[PDB]
Amino acid sequence: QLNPESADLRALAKHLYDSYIKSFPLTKAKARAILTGKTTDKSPFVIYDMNSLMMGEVAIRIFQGCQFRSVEAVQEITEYAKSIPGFVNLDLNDQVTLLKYGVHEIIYTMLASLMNKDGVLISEGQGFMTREFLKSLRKPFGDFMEPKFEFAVKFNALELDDSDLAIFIAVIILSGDRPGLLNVKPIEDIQDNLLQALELQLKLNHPESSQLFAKLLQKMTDLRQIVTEHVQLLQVIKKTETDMSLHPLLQEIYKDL
Amino acid sequence: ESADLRALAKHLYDSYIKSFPLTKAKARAILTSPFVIYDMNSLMMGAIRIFQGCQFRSVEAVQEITEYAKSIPGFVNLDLNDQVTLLKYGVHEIIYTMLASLMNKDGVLISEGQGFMTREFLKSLRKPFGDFMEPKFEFAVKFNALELDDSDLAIFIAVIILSGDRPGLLNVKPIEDIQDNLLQALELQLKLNHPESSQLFAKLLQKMTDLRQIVTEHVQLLLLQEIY
Ligand SMILES: O=C1O[C@H](c2cccc(O)c2)C(c2ccc(Br)cc2)=C1O
Ligand SMILES: O=C1O[C@H](c2cccc(O)c2)C(c2ccc(Br)cc2)=C1O
Repeated sequence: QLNPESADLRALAKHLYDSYIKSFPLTKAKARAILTGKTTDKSPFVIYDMNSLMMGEVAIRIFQGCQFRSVEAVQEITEYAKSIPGFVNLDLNDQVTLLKYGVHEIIYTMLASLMNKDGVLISEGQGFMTREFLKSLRKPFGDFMEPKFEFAVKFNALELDDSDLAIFIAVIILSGDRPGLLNVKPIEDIQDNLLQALELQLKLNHPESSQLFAKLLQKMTDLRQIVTEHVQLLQVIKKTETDMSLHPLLQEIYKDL
Repeated sequence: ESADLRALAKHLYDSYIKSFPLTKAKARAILTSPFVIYDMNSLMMGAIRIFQGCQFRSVEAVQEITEYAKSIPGFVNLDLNDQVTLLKYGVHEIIYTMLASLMNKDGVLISEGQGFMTREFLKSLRKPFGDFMEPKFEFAVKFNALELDDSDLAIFIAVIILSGDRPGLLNVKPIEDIQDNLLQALELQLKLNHPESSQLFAKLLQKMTDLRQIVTEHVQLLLLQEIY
């Protein structure tokens, strides 16, 4: 049986899972059900070429649409972060820094829930845009999404569920090694609890899965490379597409990342 | 299983001690006596000439790490191409990991610890050289705060080598199988050696994220020429 210390972690796991469900309208559970045909009511329209894209309704237009759903996810992530115990008690400046650096890493984590090896759910699951079609977009927009797919397919082999992911994206937000943090110790103390709660969660939920905890934390290096690679591509786009406007919310996040 | 994990941890420590002349235990006592380089004048008595010497020492380290890799149980039984890929893509990560052992926030040991070059001097070198080592110092500061010792680093290092995500690997299965074993051994080791540092295993794994960022940044910024 468990002790009282484990007991507080289960309650923390429960609270975070609960807030996750309340902040993200499209869970992995819903996304996998749509992707695998648990559907007849949840079947998505598939976008795989020019006419199907138009029927669902070029490269810049898709990009602008990705950006603004991405801004929407910033709001959801920020809403979730407020529910992480201790986060809103932290110094305000550090709240911003943690969101600044953590938000994209979470966006790509959750994006993975929306993907299989052949495409990505869009518009809260009503559409599905193939990976082949995204890669066919004119340079360099065709290169935007492939590294997320390569990651998603490796990350999705961990077979995490929403109860696991809830704590994992909390651990991401609460990183003490973020640049420019005023007070690192309170951040680390919260992540230590989160790391304990994730570890027990993975042992109970995936008891046959050896060292899943460690393999999940190692995926954090993938996320950083995705973000670091996406920032580079964005810098190229701005220079060659001088007439393409980026969101100031995202502007402020990339600024000196 | 725990008996196995200790055997592996001891085996790796033994090998690490054999393979690496300047251990963390030694470097730290030295850092607390070496010839100090702080000045153009002081370097003389001790920018391109310094980068090349770092290149020399790194080639030296690549050989120590190679020898150490081959003591890792199962490593030599991997596909020969996979052994080459793992070392190729892993040595940069190991070198900066172990360079942290020779670093404090003020400088880095050099030449078996015979010398000490200061962070401030290295920062003063003309572009792009002055900005080569600053991100390694930032990294070593946060890494050394974990207070790992040589018995901890020997398993951590082996973990880095057995990374199943290096590009071009042919048989990823035994690599992840071995690393899984190493990860267990590291987790147990950090619990016994640091029973008071909560979640030190997790925090150490997270440091791989900074490590790889550092290596990529260093790559971008980057008969005699044949050797290097
Ligand atoms: O491949 C895509 O990446 C976009 C994306 C990236 C990151 C997060 C997200 O929610 C969507 C995205 C997307 C999502 C919705 C809309 Br409308 C347009 C593009 C893709 O099709
Ligand atoms: O033996 C070494 O040669 C390098 C070196 C140091 C000082 C002057 C020099 O010409 C070469 C050098 C070195 C240079 C940069 C960094 Br950083 C770490 C070591 C050694 O350890």
